[PDB]
Amino acid sequence: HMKICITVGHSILKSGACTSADGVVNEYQYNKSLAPVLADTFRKEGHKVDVIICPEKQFKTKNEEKSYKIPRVNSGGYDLLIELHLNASNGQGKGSEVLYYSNKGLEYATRICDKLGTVFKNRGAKLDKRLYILNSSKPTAVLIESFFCDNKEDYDKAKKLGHEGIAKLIVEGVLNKNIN
Ligand SMILES: [Zn+2]
Repeated sequence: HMKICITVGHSILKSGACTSADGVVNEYQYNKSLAPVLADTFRKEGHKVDVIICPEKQFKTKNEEKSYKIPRVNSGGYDLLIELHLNASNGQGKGSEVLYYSNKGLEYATRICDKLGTVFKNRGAKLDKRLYILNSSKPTAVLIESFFCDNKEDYDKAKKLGHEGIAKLIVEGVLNKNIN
């Protein structure tokens, strides 16, 4: 029914430096693992999905993440873009949060937040027009901050749910239905 693009946030630079947040779990690595599970969960409901992950040990700087992602996002004729992130603060911040650009994006964001909110703290959908992944993407886009990578309790919940458990909540939210 929908053609969906899933980008994984951040990358591993040529230096070996990872550009993501890092805490009790590495953000990039977690989302590299989640992305294909999320895609398959969408696919089970009949949607088509492309997963976009930056090449590893190719980029000189983080600036190449935009240059890599944007043309591919914009050449695929997608109905929806989702970029997967994990949040971070000082260890005390926790919960789920979805960033959006438009009123259409807000609809998706709120439902995703409510679904994740069944397990994590619902921090709410938040408008951010400054992010390139949102302001330079043709399709409606949302940036999902599923939980905090520097909060033990959040990550313990995630490992309890599993990738499939997190995926199901995101998919139910985006699709506005119950999968069970
Ligand atoms: Zn991130």
